[PDB]
Amino acid sequence: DKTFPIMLNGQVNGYACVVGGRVFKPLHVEGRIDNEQLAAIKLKKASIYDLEYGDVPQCMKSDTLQYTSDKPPGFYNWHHGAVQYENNRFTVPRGVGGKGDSGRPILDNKGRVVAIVLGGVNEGSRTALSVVTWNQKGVTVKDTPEGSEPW
Amino acid sequence: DKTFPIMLNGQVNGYACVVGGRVFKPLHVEGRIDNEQLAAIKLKKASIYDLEYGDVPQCMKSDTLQYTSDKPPGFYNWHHGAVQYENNRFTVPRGVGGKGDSGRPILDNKGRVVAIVLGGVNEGSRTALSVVTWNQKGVTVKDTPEGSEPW
Amino acid sequence: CTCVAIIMVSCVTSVWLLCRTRNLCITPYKLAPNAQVPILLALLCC
Repeated sequence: DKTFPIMLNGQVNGYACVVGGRVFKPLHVEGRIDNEQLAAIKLKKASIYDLEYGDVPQCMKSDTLQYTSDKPPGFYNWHHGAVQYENNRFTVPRGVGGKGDSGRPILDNKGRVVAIVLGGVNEGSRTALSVVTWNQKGVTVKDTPEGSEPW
Repeated sequence: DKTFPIMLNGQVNGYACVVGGRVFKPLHVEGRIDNEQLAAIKLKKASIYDLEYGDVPQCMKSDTLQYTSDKPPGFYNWHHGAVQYENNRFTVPRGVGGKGDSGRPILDNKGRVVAIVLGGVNEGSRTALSVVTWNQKGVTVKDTPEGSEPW
Repeated sequence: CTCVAIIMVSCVTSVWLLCRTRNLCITPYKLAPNAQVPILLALLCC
C-alpha cells in the first residue's frame, strides 16, 4: 500500500493515496506531493472532483482493489480502527475525524477501499463524513452530509 | 499431447501445438515445422489470425479439448507452473514470458486449453500477455494489452 | 471502341471489388472452426 502525505512547507497538509486502476491524489488541498515519481505527473481535476489521473508506469499499477456495490454494515478497517455502518458513514468517535488529515481511504476488511473521505468534520454526538464512491452501479458519486468540512 | 517446436535453421524459433478439432500452428513466425506429417499440409492464414488449418487424418484428430466460457480465476497449468487470474492474463513472474517461445497454449487444470498466447512480453512489475480465445459465446477473439510483443 | 473498353474495365473493376468484398465476408468465419452456436445468416451453419 502506498498512502502518502502531501508536503506543504515541509509538513503534512494532505494525504495522497494510490488506488487500483488509477493513481489518486486529493486535489482539494495543495502542496508538493512527497513522492518523486508522482512529482512529474500532469493534473486532471474536474469541477467538483479532486482526483489525480493515473500516470504511474504499469509496474506498480493497481496498488489496491476497488470496491463494488452491496455495502455491508460490517467492519471496514480505517486508519483509526474499524468502522461499522451501512446507511451512511460510520459513527466515528468524537474528536476523531477533525481536520488536517485530508485524503484518507476507508477500506474493506477484504482489501477493497469502499470510499474516499472528502470531509465531514462533525455530525453531532457521533460523526459521519462526506465521502465519494460508486453510486449503485459503479458511479463515482460524492455524498456530503450537512455540516461537512474537509478532515 | 503434441506440442512441437518449429524448426528454423535447425533450432527452435516457434512452438506448434495441435488442439481439439483442428490442428494449430502459430503462423506469426516462420520456420519449417519439425513434424513430417504436418510437413505436407497447406496453410490457411487470415489477415490477423496466424492459425493452421486442421488437415491431420482423423485418427489423431482432436488431440485436446477446447475451452468454453465462464473463466474462473483458478489455476491453469502453464508450461512454467500454474497461472491464477480471471480479469485478464495472469500476473506471470518477471523474467518469464520474454521472447523466442512463441505459440504456447495455456490449459485448464481439467485439460481444456483456455487460450493461446500471441505475445505480451511485459506488463510492469508483473506481466500479462496478448492471447486469443473464445470471446463470450465461443468467438475466436484476440485480446492484446498495450506493450505486447510475441513471446 | 471507347465505350466497349470503358464498360468492360468498369465491369472488371466491379468484379474485383466483388471478390475483395467476398474475401471480407469470408473473414468472420474464423469462428467457424471453433464448433460454436449457429449464427443464422446468409451462409449455412448446422
